[PDB]
Amino acid sequence: AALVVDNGSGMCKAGFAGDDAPRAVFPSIVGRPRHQGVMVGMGQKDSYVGDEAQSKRGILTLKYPIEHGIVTNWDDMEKIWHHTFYNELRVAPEEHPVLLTEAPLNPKANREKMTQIMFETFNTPAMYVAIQAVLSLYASGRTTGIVMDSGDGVTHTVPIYEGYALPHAILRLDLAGRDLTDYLMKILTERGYSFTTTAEREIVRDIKEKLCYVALDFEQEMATAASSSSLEKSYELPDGQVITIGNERFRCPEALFQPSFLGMESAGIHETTFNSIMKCDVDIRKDLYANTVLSGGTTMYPGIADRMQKEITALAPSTMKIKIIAPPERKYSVWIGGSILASLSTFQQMWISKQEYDESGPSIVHRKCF
Amino acid sequence: AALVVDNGSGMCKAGFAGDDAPRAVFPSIVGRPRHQGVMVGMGQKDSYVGDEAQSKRGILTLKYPIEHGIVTNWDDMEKIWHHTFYNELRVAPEEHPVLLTEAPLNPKANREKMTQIMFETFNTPAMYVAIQAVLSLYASGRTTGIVMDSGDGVTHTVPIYEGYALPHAILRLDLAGRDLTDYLMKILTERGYSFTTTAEREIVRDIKEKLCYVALDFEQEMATAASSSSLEKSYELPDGQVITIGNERFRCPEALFQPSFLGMESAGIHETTFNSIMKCDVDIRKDLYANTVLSGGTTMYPGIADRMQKEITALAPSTMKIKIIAPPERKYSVWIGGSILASLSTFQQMWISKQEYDESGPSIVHRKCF
Amino acid sequence: AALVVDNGSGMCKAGFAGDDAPRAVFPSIVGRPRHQGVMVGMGQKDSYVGDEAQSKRGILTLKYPIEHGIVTNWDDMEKIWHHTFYNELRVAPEEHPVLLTEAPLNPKANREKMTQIMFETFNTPAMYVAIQAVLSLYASGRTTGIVMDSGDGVTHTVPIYEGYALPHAILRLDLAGRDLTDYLMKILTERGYSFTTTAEREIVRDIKEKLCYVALDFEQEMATAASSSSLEKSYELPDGQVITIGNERFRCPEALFQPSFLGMESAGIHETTFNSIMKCDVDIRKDLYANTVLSGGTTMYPGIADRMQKEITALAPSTMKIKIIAPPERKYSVWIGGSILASLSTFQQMWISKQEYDESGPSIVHRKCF
Amino acid sequence: WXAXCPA
Amino acid sequence: WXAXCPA
Amino acid sequence: WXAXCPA
Ligand SMILES: Nc1ncnc2c1ncn2[C@@H]1O[C@H](COP(=O)(O)OP(=O)(O)O)[C@@H](O)[C@H]1O
Ligand SMILES: Nc1ncnc2c1ncn2[C@@H]1O[C@H](COP(=O)(O)OP(=O)(O)O)[C@@H](O)[C@H]1O
Ligand SMILES: Nc1ncnc2c1ncn2[C@@H]1O[C@H](COP(=O)(O)OP(=O)(O)O)[C@@H](O)[C@H]1O
Ligand SMILES: [Mg+2]
Ligand SMILES: [Mg+2]
Ligand SMILES: [Mg+2]
Repeated sequence: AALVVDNGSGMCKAGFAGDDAPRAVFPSIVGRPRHQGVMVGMGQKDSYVGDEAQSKRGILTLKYPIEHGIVTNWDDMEKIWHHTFYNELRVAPEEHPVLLTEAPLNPKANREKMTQIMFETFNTPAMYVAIQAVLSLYASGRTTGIVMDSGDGVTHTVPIYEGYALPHAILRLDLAGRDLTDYLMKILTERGYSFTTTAEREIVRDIKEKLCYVALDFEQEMATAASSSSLEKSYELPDGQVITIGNERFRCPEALFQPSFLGMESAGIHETTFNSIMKCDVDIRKDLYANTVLSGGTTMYPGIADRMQKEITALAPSTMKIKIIAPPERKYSVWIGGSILASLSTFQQMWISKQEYDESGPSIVHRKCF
Repeated sequence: AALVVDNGSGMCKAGFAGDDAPRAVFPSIVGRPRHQGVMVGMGQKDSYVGDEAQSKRGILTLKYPIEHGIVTNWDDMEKIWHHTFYNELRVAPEEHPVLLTEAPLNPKANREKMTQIMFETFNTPAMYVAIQAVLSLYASGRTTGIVMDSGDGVTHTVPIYEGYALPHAILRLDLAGRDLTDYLMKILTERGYSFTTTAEREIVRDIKEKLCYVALDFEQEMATAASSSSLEKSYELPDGQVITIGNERFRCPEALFQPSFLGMESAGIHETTFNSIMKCDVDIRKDLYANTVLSGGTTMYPGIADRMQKEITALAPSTMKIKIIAPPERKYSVWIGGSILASLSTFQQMWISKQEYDESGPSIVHRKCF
Repeated sequence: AALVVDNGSGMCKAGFAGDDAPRAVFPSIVGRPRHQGVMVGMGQKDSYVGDEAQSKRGILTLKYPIEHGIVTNWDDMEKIWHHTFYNELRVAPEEHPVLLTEAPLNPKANREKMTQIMFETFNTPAMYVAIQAVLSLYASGRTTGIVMDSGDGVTHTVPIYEGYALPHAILRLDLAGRDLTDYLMKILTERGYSFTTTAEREIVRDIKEKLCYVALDFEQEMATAASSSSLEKSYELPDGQVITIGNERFRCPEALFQPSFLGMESAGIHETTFNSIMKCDVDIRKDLYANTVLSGGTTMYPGIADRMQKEITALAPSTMKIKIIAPPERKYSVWIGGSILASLSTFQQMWISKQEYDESGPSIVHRKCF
Repeated sequence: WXAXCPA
Repeated sequence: WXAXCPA
Repeated sequence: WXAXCPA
């Protein structure tokens, strides 16, 4: 068997090739206890990784080792990898090849260090490095389409017409859910609720996943919200306090299409789709219009596809038809596609050998993997 | 066989490690005669210490060497510890390490002085000082919660989550049983009973331990007590006189909740616990709500737990359930709490060796103790 | 004859347009007696506000109507304004427009209430509500620069470039002098000094304002402070008893840079100032580096500018020259900057009219004030 | 504040 | 205590 | 990042 690990900005999954569901589901955060140990009865480990931290997240300094799809802290990163293989997946890395996924347009130092770690720390028999978004299209059973990946650190748009994607039309935007989490909280201060620390940030993360939704008409909906009622919902905080949120339910998800609220000049997520498809050939444009695919945990908002379809329709000429594909389980499409690719017999020749890494060092990843 | 000695504001407990109840249980008082011995000297010592003073409390001038958990006279204190080893436990202290309990937020000058002398007067092989509240949780066998340690001199609440204590949220209240006796010392004059001297104060200490109790609601009880005599209780004085006290039975324990009667600008113990838990993180507030640990001889009053639960529910959100842990043997919870630590093999590492004190001085206690 | 009043968490200043110094300088506290009056000849009032409360602070229960720049008691909030216009300024607000200040990132209901109460209780001709940090730069006379307003309850930092603000890069810290008073009072206890009641907070407020100072190298200093007594200073309490403080003189202001002592997970004031400008783009960072402006009564500390320039120098690139602007009168910069705006001729068009408030209501302030 | 802090 | 209370 | 953003 071959192991599939898909490191994400906030959420990392792992499982086995051919499986329909990832085996391990825990967020990728390592925290260190700011307070001093008083009791000696228990272990009181130096650090905690994954679901272990969130259980005790009140007394930990939660840190995200990867930011915008870039591993800022390599010292913490191996802690997740060690935890994945021995605690969650409880398997020995030196018997099975493992595959890792990355966002496009990443620094060369990001994806050279992981190969060094894999062949020196865990001594995996083989390795592979594959773009995050391209694997999502495999999960949908298509090879000609454009994938709208939107996770926590990267929102990259890539058109894929054949078995390989076009690098020249890859547009990467650093606007994702984590920026959204930073955005509702500053707006949430308008209603009298203050959340500053990283511990309450996950509490902030929860409310977005449950109550935030995309409004079809932002101008009409805000006018509707001016009349009060019929939209405010009550949410219970882990403390026990119940909070009510009004217009902010749609305002934060709306920032995807109008980034002017967050203060960066890049256009909305609807607009960058149009730019990418302009950069490709005219003949391939027709196919990509009808094969638009959404992916990533950000795209989970209710009605996001309907508003997306409306926006691109205005920008696109009426001759070509736009069909947006939103599979129900697009949350794990990146991993699921990797399981299919790992299960393929043709892929036995695109593995990287340990001996081959020795001859070329960690620089072999640029030339072989893509 | 490590030695556990617990110097309390009103009551000192000492024993051996690994036991269940303190071996020697005698009051923390040092008194001297105010008159002259007309008869020959058949053993009239300069000062009497322990239960000996209690037997002849009518002639001596009782003075507590410990006040509000602060030693105001280091001379009389040496007497109690000298009397403890050679008259109560009958063991030489040069062969076994000794444990001490200190209330939080105490001046550094107090804790350096107890160390300096013991390494010089009794020459203990090893030493350690621990928080009274911390050891109280150890007796309960738990790992997370807030402990209410209200003794004779001080009332301190220390919240802990999974062996980690938050130093910022430690609230120290200078309201304890000795003040409650003083409040009784002021209110009992309405019925004609007049007590003046500190020796006569010990009688007040007895009546509060037998007749005082916590009423469920003050406003209805005072109305009921002013309309009947069902709450009347008869107490016999040591001379043979009998006294009757009515509404004052519940009024004194009520002062722990409304210190405005004593004129203190501080708030009630129910409110102080609320401030501490609010000062704690939101993520950990859920766990400590159901893990409130009660300790100290002050809270021996009948119905205090039922009352204590009531106001917390009023202040806290109604969604959360409230549990007050009141073990029957919470009186010596600190001692039995300190007993098990001395029996732990892990604690043997953190002993303050004699050489460490020699090479550093009295300043080692601040670095090596919390 | 416009009125310039800048209500603060602990300190409010009131004066007239076109002047150089605030006319009225009194503390912003409303207090009520905790006892019952005995002498009927003296005309006892219900509550006392301002310096009158400070004169009788030993008998009153002082309360701050504003906490963290937020009005938690709107009833008391009217009382202070009632006292300002008719006792301190001795003028009628019905004929002059009045300008008011507030911290950024405040709840909209807070500014909603102030507009309604002043237009309905005092019935002024006009109002304008403007950011405290914004008014600070006007006193300096500059047009571009990062302003650090560390008041009593709010520590906020706002970047400005050529009169255009960046709402996304505004960072607010809820750590200011009042918290430092709380930190100073817990660290005075180690020397044996107890200050618990609210009246005893003001005396602690007095001790920091004269003896506390910022040390250039914290790590160097405690070794010096623990090796001699030259840093010790003697202070006299109003009751005649005299106080000596050693290492605590620099430790309390150090919490402004190391909030871990308070248990807060936020970044230091130097770090937050660095973090805020990192949120800005590269182009204006050079200019904003050389125009750093400090303000607020917290920044009164001797040597604070030398420490802030040293701290930012390590984080900032070495090529850049960091320039700290510390005008000697920066305590009253917010009010003095307010005098300029009320005196400006262009500003007369941005006054909110009674007709404008009549047609829309309290909601007009949100679209008409920043 | 209502949720978070005391304000 | 020294300044404040009696302890 | 090195030149740009925080990463
Ligand atoms: N039900 C939901 N509604 C809205 N957003 C969600 C939901 N579930 C997850 N998310 C968002 O998806 C993000 C993670 O998605 P995913 O791409 O699977 O992981 P990663 O971004 O780490 O690769 C989370 O940060 C979360 O904010
Ligand atoms: N049954 C009781 N009822 C009321 N008060 C009690 C009772 N038992 C003890 N107390 C009081 O509680 C105070 C503190 O008790 P304890 O915690 O055992 O001593 P210390 O404060 O020295 O630790 C004592 O001063 C005592 O007067
Ligand atoms: N000379 C000083 N040294 C140290 N701290 C000071 C000094 N003067 C004032 N402060 C503190 O600065 C805080 C804010 O003062 P000020 O700016 O006048 O009030 P506000 O924050 O309401 O504008 C006050 O709480 C005070 O304790
Ligand atoms: Mg992802
Ligand atoms: Mg006790
Ligand atoms: Mg201020």
